[PDB]
Amino acid sequence: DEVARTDEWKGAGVSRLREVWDVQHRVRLRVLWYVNSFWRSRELSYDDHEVELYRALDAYRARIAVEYVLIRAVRDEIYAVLRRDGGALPQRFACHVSRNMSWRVVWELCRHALALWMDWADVRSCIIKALTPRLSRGAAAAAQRARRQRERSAPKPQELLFGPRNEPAEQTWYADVVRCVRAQVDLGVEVRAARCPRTGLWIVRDRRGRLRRWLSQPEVCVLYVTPDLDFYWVLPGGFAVSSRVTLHGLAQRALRDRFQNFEAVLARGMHVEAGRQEPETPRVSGRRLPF
Amino acid sequence: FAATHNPWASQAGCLSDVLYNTRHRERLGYNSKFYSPCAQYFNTEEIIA
Amino acid sequence: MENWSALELLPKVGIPTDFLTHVKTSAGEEMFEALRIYYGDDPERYNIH
Amino acid sequence: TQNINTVDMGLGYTSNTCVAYVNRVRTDMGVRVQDLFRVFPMNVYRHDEVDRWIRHAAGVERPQLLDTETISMLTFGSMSERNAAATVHGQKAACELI
Amino acid sequence: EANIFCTFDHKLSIADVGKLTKLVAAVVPIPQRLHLIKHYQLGLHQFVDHTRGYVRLRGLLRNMTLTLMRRVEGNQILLHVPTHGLLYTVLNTGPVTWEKGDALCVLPPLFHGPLARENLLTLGQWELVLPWIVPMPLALEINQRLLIMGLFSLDRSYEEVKAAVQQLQTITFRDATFTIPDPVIDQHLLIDMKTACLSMSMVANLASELTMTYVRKLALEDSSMLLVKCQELLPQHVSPDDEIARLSALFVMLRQLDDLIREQVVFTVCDVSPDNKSATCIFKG
Amino acid sequence: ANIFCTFDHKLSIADVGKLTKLVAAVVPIPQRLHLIKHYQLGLHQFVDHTRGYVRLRGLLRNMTLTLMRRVEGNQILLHVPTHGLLYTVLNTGPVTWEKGDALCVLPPLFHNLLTLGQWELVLPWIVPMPLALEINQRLLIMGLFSLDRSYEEVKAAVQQLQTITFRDATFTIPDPVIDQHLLIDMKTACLSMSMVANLASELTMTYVRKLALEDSSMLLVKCQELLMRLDRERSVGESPDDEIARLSALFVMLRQLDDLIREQVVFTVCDVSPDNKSATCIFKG
Amino acid sequence: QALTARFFVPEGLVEFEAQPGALLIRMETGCDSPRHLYISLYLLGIRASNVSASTRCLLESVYTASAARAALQWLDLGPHLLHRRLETLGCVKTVSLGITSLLTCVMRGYLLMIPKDMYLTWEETRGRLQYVYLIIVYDYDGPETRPGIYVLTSSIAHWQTLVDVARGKFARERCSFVNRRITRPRQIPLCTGVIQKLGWCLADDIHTSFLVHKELKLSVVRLDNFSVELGDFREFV
Amino acid sequence: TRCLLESVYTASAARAALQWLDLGPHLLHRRLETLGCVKTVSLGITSL
Amino acid sequence: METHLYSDLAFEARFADDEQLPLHLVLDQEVLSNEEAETLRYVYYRNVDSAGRSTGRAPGGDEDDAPASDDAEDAVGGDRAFDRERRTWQRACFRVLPRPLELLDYLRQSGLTVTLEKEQRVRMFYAVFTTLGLRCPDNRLSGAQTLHLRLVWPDGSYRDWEFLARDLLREEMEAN
Repeated sequence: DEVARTDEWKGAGVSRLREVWDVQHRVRLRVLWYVNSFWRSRELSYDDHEVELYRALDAYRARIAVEYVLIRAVRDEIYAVLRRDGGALPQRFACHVSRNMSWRVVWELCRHALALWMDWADVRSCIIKALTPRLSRGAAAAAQRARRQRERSAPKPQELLFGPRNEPAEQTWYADVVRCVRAQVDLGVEVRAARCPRTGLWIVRDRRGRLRRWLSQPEVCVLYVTPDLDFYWVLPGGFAVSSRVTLHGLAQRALRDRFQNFEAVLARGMHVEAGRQEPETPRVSGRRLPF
Repeated sequence: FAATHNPWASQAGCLSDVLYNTRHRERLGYNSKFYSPCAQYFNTEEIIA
Repeated sequence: MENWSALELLPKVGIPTDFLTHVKTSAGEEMFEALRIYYGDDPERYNIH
Repeated sequence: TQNINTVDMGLGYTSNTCVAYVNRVRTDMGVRVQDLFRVFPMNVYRHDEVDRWIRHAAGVERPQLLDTETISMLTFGSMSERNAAATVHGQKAACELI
Repeated sequence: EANIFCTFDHKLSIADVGKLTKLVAAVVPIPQRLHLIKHYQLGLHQFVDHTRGYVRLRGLLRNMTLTLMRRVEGNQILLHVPTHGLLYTVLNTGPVTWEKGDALCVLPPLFHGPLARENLLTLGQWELVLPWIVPMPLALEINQRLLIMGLFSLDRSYEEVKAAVQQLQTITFRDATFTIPDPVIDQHLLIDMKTACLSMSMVANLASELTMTYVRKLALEDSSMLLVKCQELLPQHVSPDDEIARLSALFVMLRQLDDLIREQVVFTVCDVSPDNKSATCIFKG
Repeated sequence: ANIFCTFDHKLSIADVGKLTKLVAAVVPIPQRLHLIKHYQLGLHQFVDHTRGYVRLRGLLRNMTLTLMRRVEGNQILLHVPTHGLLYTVLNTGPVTWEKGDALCVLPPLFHNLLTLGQWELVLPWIVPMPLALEINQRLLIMGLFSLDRSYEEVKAAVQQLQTITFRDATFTIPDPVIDQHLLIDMKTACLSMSMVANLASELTMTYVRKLALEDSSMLLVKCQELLMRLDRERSVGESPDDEIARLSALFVMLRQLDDLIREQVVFTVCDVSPDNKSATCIFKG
Repeated sequence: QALTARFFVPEGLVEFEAQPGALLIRMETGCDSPRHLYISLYLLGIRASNVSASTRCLLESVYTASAARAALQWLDLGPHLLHRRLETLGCVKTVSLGITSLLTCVMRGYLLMIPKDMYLTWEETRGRLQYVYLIIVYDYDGPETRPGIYVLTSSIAHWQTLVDVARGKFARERCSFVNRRITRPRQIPLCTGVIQKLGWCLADDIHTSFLVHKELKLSVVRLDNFSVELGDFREFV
Repeated sequence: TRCLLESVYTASAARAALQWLDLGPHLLHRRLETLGCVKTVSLGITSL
Repeated sequence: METHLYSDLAFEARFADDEQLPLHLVLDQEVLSNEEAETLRYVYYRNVDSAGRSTGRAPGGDEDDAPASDDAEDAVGGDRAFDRERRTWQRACFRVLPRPLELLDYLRQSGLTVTLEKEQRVRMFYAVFTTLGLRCPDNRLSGAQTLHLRLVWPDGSYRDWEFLARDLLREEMEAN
């Protein structure tokens, strides 16, 4: 007689049903422990040091602390740019504004909006969703190719006529919307901006050209980030604060391990070529017999 | 039965190509009213055709 | 394309035709404008719409 | 085989028909309800035993899977529910809305 | 039974009727094998849907019955399925070069090099796309290459599989050019990979104690070009009746591994005209 | 499907009297050309020293296997058989026939006074299918035991296997290897055998992993368990381009085997005349 | 066009075979005297696996002879190698009675009584045309040997897709096959199953009826207007 | 529509006129002059 | 059930190349919603070491701790760090049972001879089945290691759950 290993594994049965948690105390999960697994026959030990746990919690503190030290460096850049211009901020956004209105209240409302935005920072925010397309696979090559293409010589008539022909007035930003009076900080939203060609200012819109109308309201403020690390803090009245988001205080591998953009792996119902229209999802559901 | 008798003249993108192929000559700009008797041996844009 | 069935069924003029090359050589190299080479025995001329 | 061609010589409508006299009704004109479990044999509930309870509470017996592409090209249709033993009224149909 | 008909729907212009009668004795598939049908069942336009699957398309094409067109007399077309063994004739549509003696098989149409893409018909929405008649080496290599696209596709990213199918999608056949349109993975491709994986592992298990080192001893003692080119990709008991039974099991596993790229002989030529347009194939369809 | 054959060589009355006993025998020809010389008739135009048996069998499956019908003054009328018709074939093979035996055609290995001047008159063996599969099996084993014949028990093993057996039929099947040098067709056949065995054993360990990230069948995990026992016996036995080349090599050595794997039946016998020199049969195909 | 031969059947094998809906199957035997027996398909059901209890006991009474005893002995001579000896011969056109009876067997053209345990399909028999096959499977859930024989009636004419959905329906047999290979490193289990067609029939010519021999009845499914075509023994895993 | 009709005027004269239109210190109304409609074409190389 | 034993035998299989040990696991509706389970494609695992980076990197250190330089051409220093982050993740097995079920009863419908010390009746609404592989290069297991789940949707988004390896093996490791 020769009994197979899968027969003993099936007739083994689980010893006991354990259940554990995570660090943040958010997700519990249940773990089996089979008796005839090869985990028993390895003869391994367990050395739970205390300073190893200390350094592990230090590395965990760094891993949580990536985006939050990025947000605090953002806030330092807000205050630094507000000081280095002396507080005489410029207007960079197209909005009809008045003069016969006391602007004493809007500065206090902008400070309160900054404080309430810093009260409600989150992993679903402006700078992280602006950094994720930069963190992609071919974003560096596309960025340097855009750098080489924005810097070209004068168009000679020889290459103008007989040479190959030449080839983006709309940008897809990201925004954090703070509602100061009702105290509802809206965390992360897409927005699409353009240069309104009557003047040299910006206009923001939704996915259907809706012309986002919060900037008329004195109750709200917004933060804009672009995929070229630009920073636009906007209070009502169209006056803005423009700067660059810093990254010198962050590790490269911290940005890699925290929010790296993912590139796809092949599976069923997916085209071998990329950039095509896909078929339906697998969707093994509890509505159908599994056919 | 040599593959080449003038490597400055028989390769794509050579000296006499960029001097005498008319497709390369349009990218440099020239008097099209001038006649060049060498270009009839270098107009591979239509020798293929 | 023309009605080659009209070329086949209608009466013709008997001509002592001769040209310089072989017939199939002049056919495969397209000496003329448009040609039509059925090779066996087509039944298409016995269908009239 | 006689190929027969026709040419309608009228300019507009030239033939006027009319449904004149009815004699019988082939359908039953009943109220016996169209079972949706037959026309959607894929839909099973999430939990198993409440589904078994519902199938027992109705008259449908089992959830049946649906045919794949090659056999549906090879067949013409499903034709699932067969003839009952009592036919004294004709064919029936009654579906509804909510 | 055999002589079937196809009732049409539209008025018939003389250009489309001329295009139809120039397609006498050419292959068309039918789904249902009935007596009279509508025009929607003719060809592959009903069956095709883009971004759904080439492998599903050949799967549904593999079950259809073929027919040959002759004697169109307006508003219908007498189709005739061929009986087994009797010699019939075929006018090809696809630009695949044939040779006398070579067995032929059906395939879905694939994207051509120059992409002539004559629809052969211009109607409301039902065009007439046709399956191609392709000989054994080209069909066997394209089924092999699609299954290798399958077995190479999994556990991989887009980049290496794209750089590999840029070479792998190009298939020539006697100085022609072709490309495979839509190699998208289906559940059926996972099915064929699972059967091929079970077959190759079962081949791997029951290998003997001299078959596993035959190439090793052969590359030791002798030397040739195919010897080194196959070597680059790399007794005690003698009871040979056990090896008889062992290679019998190996043979049924080999035919099972071979019959996941094999499509059966739909035709075999007996006489082809030297314009590669009409031939006399002795098989059914 | 009547084929005339002629002879540029002279035929005396003794020659045709030798010929006329072969009134209906299975003779192969390359193609269905109408009036064909006898140099294209017969297997003599393929058999040489450096070609061997397996190349000839690969040349058998694409030829047409017609039947002699009559003999005239200087022409031979061959009737090419078709599917459905039955024929009275005279036996040429050494093996006896029985009722219901699916039959196959094989090259003549060793075997009556039938010749022509510098042209070997040669007809293929007709055989029952079990002896056909057994003789391909035995000849592949005898090809596998070619290079390793320095010992005695390998030579005694070949001596055991050189004698085939059947119902009252024992033959010495000839050794394909001579002076420790095999013919190149059988050498490449067993090379492909060992190559597909080694490639299976070296690639299924990665491909069960590459497949099993999907749904995991109990068949698949027992296949992996069988691979664990095989890897245990292996361990007691002691860049996309490489797997692309591995898969393509696997499938080309798969592709070059079906002429030794697939044994297509030719005849299916009916009521047999006694003395077993001839039989009525349905031709299949 | 009904191509027909005739064979000799002894006095102990006319049972359940005088009706036209029958199949003679040549089984190669290891003993030197017959070398083959022209057994019945209903004799293959006596060593089947889809059979019930009462279907077995009625069959063992009607096939009680020394010839059938030796036939089952040569069945148990080599297990998992039945199709190395099995050979179907179409069906039966006309039975002539006698001790050494000679009955005419149609093999091609136009001229089937099947017990209900061996006929099954995965369909609502909705195909206009249907194709019948001989599907045997070798099974090793039993500790030594389980041969299970069926006839099959599907609308799929093509071979590859049919054996694909068949191995998708009989995958447990392949699980048992690899389990037998891992539990016996010496035995050589040859094939998972055998596929061999038996022509085509029509859907409206399928019924269930009453076959009686020697006052022994059986509910028998029937394919009335039959047609025969022998695409011979293929093997699938 | 602009990307369409730039894919049809890819000869030298059209793009030469395009370069000539946007070069001087003037607008188009003192650059162009209207004549009317064309009805025939001879269509050699130099047309009429 | 039919998915855990595969990677159990597979981590027994490849114990020569990498020194890996399995951890079979099931997850309830508390982890993720049912619409997050009915379309979920694959799972990933990472073993992040105690006082270190990961186990997919080089053994002693790597070059990717530099400041990010606030630019685009060297925003990640090149795609080789992208390839490194693709390398540090490995793919695990996956099974979805989208029916409400009793786990002890589900294993009892299989041939699994479960012997529990107490009838802990766990009743969730769907059963995903996967196996995290945490490793130890030496044969001795440090109890300060960290395991990193990764669950990715076909859209591309993800929610990385992660946990240390001390509450995991505080009892069963001591039960050997």
